[PDB]
Amino acid sequence: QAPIAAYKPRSNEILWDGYGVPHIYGVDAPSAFYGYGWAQARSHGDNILRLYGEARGKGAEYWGPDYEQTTVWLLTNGVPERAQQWYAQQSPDFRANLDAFAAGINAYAQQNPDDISPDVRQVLPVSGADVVAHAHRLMNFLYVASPGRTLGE
Amino acid sequence: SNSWAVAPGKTANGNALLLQNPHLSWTTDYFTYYEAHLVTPDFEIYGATQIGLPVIRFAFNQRMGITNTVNGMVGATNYRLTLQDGGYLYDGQVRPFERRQASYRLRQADGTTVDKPLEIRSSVHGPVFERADGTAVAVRVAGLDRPGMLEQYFDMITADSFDDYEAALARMQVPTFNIVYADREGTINYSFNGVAPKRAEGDIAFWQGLVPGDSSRYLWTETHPLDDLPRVTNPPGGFVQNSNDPPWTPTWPVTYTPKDFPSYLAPQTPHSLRAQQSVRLMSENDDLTLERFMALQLSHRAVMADRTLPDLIPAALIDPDPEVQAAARLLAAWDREFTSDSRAALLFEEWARLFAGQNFAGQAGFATPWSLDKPVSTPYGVRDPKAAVDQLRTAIANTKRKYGAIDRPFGDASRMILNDVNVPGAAGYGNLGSFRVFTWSDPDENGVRTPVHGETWVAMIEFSTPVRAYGLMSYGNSRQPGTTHYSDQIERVSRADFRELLLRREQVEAAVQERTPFNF
Repeated sequence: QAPIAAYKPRSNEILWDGYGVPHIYGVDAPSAFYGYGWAQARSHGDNILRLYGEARGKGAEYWGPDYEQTTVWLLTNGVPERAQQWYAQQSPDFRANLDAFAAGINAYAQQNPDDISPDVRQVLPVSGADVVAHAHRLMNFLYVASPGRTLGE
Repeated sequence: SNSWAVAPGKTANGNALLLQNPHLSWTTDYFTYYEAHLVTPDFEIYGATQIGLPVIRFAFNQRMGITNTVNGMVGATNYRLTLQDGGYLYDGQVRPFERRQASYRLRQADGTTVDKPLEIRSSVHGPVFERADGTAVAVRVAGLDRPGMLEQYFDMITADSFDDYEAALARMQVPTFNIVYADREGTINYSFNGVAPKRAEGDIAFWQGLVPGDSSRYLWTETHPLDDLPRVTNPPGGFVQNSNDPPWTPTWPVTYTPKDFPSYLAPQTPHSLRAQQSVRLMSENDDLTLERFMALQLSHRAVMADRTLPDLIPAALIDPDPEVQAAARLLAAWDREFTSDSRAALLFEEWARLFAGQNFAGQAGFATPWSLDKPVSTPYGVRDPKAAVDQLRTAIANTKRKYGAIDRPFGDASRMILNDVNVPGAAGYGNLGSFRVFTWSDPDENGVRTPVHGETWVAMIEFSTPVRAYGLMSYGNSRQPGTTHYSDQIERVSRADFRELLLRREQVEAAVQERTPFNF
């Protein structure tokens, strides 16, 4: 016996729960990834923008000394530049879901500049590459190759 | 940190079950989970993922779902370089480094930035860092040429069948993690996933330290394909599991052994008492229902009290110190569950800290050592009881200091507090045996402590038709200043009252509050 009928969204919308959970319906993939991007900016906007800032290797420049070691760590392993490559290397279908996700974070900021923190506004126009870069940092240089490990510290 | 998948055959209703139970810091930001549901004409996924990720890592839908646990896949190696004459000795001679001149700006404090020169040196192995003590370490990280991580998880969690799922898994774009899987079709699977350098020699502990960087003898260049890695599918046992333990007891009638793989893939160390409980909770139970499955996940047993109080207690009763004697009677009377009302638990954690190290891992102390032949019952007994009792003595002082008494109710010192919600805690350290984990912090000066790490996203799914799933997020679905969705679920977690997870339009159409139309 086959699973239950898949729902076919007829318009794009996010229906939020009583616990702050978003049900993102999109008439197509890219739309869903944008609604998703909007959702996250709405619920964790400040830290996501801070994280992306660090993944561009711009931590020391946007926020200073306390962020310098992650910066030196990320430039030395060339994470920001490799993230630019991984982004160019994505397949087109997926590069578009990624750009859609970045566009949603951005749309949320522009439409809700207040519901968003001062120190991270400078990050704001974010890009599919920023998305790829944070994931790359998280996966390879947090999980797999952590700085405490090769640095000993 | 905990993952379970059970096959129809081991269930009452005949539908596979999944447990998504990652354990991570409750505060570090990149580790924060967020739950969402994305629906499109061609796919649907529900689940949690770390903020900033465009794709859900812990997901499920009407057809399938997956979960992850840290396996610690050694995907990078750190080489100790032999510096000499401005280069590094390598094989026979001195090779000059590749030097790139980079630079970054530094925020000043007065709002200005200043340029900071940064010189990146690379040996043939990879970039070079000078540790504080002067060791020059070159890091070689595997998988840097795997651009498709996010799409891999994406094509994985939206797979139309196991066969399609494993093809995606097979691209080796996701560098670490144990990944557990389950189907409304009934297949369940456990994969020790990751990108691992093929190597000719070396125990895993060898590869985790500073490998010598003076020889091309240790410069790997290739990595293993998915089918070279430990994997289990629909085992005779009817379930798979992983609670961070090495991959040697992923199911009980085991399906392979450490001899079957390169020794650098995973360690061969003792399994957590939490890992041991994981195997027992699964193997010992049959005809599981979503409900019993969910009851089993709440397990909070002080497995280590079961391995030691038998020898410990009589030894302590013959101690001259009346208070040690009274400590042992409080311990002897304990049902050994880290429950909120328990008056012996704190006292015991404090003894275990000394007997088994500050992280409770630590096998010296046990009388009979751990063994893969009795994987779920061997670290056992107390070696030197007199020693252990002097430890109980010290521990009484500690407990008194830290909590003001040796018999304070576990749940009055252990608290879950978000914003203005302050509810009693239960369950505890994984290494003591508690399956549901809350790595309590050190106490403040009132003896109150909160969880530093542990349960975050917890979901259990029955792949019936339609799917039925329940879950909870410890720290709610947002930490943005001012949301009513940060301290939102904690008191629910304290009572283990899970919310039904809603995937059907009708259920969504009905729970709507807050609502946003968009067009992109």
